[PDB]
Amino acid sequence: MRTLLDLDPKGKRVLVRVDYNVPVQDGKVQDETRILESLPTLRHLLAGGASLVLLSHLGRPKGPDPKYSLAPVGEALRAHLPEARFAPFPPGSEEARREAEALRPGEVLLLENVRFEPGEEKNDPELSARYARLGEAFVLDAFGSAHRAHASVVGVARLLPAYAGFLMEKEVRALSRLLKDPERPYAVVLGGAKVSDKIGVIESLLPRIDRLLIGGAMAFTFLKALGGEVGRSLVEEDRLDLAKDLLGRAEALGVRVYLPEDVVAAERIEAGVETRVFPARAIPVPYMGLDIGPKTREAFARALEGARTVFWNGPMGVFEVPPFDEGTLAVGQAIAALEGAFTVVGGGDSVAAVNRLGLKERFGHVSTGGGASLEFLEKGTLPGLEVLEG
Ligand code: NA
Repeated sequence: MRTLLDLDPKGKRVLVRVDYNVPVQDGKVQDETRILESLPTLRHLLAGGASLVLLSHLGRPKGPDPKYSLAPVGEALRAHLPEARFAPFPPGSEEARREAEALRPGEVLLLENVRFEPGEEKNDPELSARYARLGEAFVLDAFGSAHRAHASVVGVARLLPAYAGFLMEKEVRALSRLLKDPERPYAVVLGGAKVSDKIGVIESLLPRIDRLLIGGAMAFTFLKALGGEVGRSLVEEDRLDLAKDLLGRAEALGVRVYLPEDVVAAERIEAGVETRVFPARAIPVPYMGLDIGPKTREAFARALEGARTVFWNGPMGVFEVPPFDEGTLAVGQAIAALEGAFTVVGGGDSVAAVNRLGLKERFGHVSTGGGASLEFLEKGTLPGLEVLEG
């Protein structure tokens, strides 16, 4: 993969696809972490004598939705880079082109949300050709956008010499340690409500790991297939055979699997609702398992002892509804407490859990909040990565 130093930025206007998809409220960025993380790439290019045009998505609006304008992000960026300016013009527009052509060495221009362009998500080749007028070289520094063939990710990269920025490279390398020669014992903790959403990553990682811990509602599909009585717990009836086959593959590959022993159940998903603890294989109707129980949390933590690599993605229960978030928080706490293990966390709820444990710095790598990381682990590559090779 072509990396940042392969580009000679001197006297060139460089187009950079960054990830500034940050939380915004009342016209103010609520967390500028993503903006800060993009700085090394920008500083390198500016020190190299280039001018910069920045492109980013914000939310997933289908067109020019003012709620998702990058204006607030431009303000936050300028506070760190005084030479940066924001222009409220879609990147495929003639106004954007003129603004970009007027830039001088050292200047930085952030254009409007790429999602405002109708051809962006369609990877419109003509739109990509217009993006190609914005710079002489292209730097992709947004791993979280690399899983989709979009005009500002793949399309323009095919018209300009393309390179991976510092951040993009860092993310790819971290996840690559979960695919190539990972340190063993290697344990994987997967959660989520449906096994169907984990089939790809499970089949991809099974031949590479030693232990697989399964939590979340998807565990009930496995448990029912194995003969357990899960009461009114969520189950994908059309995936019962598949669940059993995945366990069969684990047995064939020498991967030890762990499933819940007990669960915290309730008659309905309600915050603070009264609960009952039942064996995961004996949940009486009308109860439904909503989180892994205390014995399961303990067992899952013990299963990680000795691991040198741990990858975790997914909630252990109904994370957004207390007290059914305890299992997820407990797994995060257990992983943070490990010694001698490279730990990687991905997934919406699990990353959210890590962010409120007050132990985030304890993890080896917390992947980009999105689906790109999981797709990369399943396929071994991404569209945005392929345009940086060759
Ligand atoms: Na794979």
